[PDB]
Amino acid sequence: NPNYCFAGKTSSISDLKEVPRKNITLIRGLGHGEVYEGQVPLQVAVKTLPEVYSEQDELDFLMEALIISKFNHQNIVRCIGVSLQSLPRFILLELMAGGDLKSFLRETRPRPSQPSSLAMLDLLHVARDIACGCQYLEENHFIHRDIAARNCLLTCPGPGRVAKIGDFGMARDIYRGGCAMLPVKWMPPEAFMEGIFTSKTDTWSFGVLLWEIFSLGYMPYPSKSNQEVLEFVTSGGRMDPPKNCPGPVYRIMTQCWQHQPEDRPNFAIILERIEYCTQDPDVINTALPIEY
Ligand SMILES: C[C@@H](Oc1cc(-c2cnn(C3CCNCC3)c2)cnc1N)c1c(Cl)ccc(F)c1Cl
Repeated sequence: NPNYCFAGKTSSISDLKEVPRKNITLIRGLGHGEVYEGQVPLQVAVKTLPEVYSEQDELDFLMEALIISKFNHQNIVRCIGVSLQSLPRFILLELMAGGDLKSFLRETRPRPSQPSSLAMLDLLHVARDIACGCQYLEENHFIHRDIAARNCLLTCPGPGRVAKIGDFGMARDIYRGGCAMLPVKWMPPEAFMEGIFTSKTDTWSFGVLLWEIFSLGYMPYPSKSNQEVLEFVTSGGRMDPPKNCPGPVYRIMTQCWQHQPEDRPNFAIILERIEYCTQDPDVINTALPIEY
């Protein structure tokens, strides 16, 4: 079985915690590979590998398990273990009842009925949570390559929610796809032009995630296609502030999108700037838009 290296240690599939299949019960689908709520009782999310998939898909599936299993940080989803000795293969993950961040933002947008569903501080806390996860990845020399709202999860819907990075499929592929599937709208110029990835790649992507968060779940670069975005960004074009976005928050975005990677902040600096935003009453007392 293939090996994987993280921090100072090397690992293989034999190192994955095998959970006996008989101890695992599926409860319900969680919007689908497919994903289920399961019990081991320990409440888990079950990621399945379709049996009709290929040997390569098999290897990618296991590699993702290895990757997540080796992280240890509060803002990265935990891997409970795996069930690889029976078909279909399972990966067992921390159950994140709040679901993915993009869906959460879109479904929890403040309304005339629920105008106080979300406030600016909630959004800043989500941003801080994911930045803390990104800082951990940066300091351990791991490049995610696809930081985006769709790949972040929430522990729960309500106020105590914690956001975590949940999906590592892109980093898995590169570790061992088509052009139209590349997340170009989250990528800096040196990434989509030269295939160069560094931690400053993730900084750029985080800026786009910030826009996703403060837009309350809009697709980046409204009305633009991938190729149009490629030309737009290469020429110096950047997104406008989301509706009602505080200047200090938009400033973090535009720093994340500096053309030269050396001019973009690392995640320690991003975290400091997010923290300052949470301290500023003029920022956190800003009302979010209410869609009618
Ligand atoms: C693989 C899958 O895992 C989970 C999905 C979910 C999930 C998705 N949707 N929901 C809904 C369940 C019903 N209540 C609203 C959320 C829960 C929770 N925890 C997980 N570990 C997943 C998905 Cl489906 C999407 C993005 C991710 F980053 C990840 Cl890691």
